[PDB]
Amino acid sequence: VKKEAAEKLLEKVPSDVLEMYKAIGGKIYIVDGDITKHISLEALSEDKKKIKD
Amino acid sequence: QSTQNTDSQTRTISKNTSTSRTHTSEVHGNAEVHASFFDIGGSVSAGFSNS
Repeated sequence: VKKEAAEKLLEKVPSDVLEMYKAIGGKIYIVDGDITKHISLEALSEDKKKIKD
Repeated sequence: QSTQNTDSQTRTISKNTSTSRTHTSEVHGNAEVHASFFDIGGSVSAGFSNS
């Protein structure tokens, strides 16, 4: 009789395609602190306000 | 929201090689009954094949 030999049908593995999608990449955006300056006097005042006759 | 479009062209050049070694044994049997007008025979055979 003649031997099969068996060279196989399956080629490589999914693992390369699996690794392709497995890509995670970079996520999220900068927020919160930004720059922050601010300056004006809407908080408190100062002006002569007494009483007399 | 964001949309992403992606194109990918992959060229995979692959090599393979192989050997194989087969060792085959075989044990054959046979019996035979022949009959004629006046001649009747019988035969027994056995075979031993390596490969």
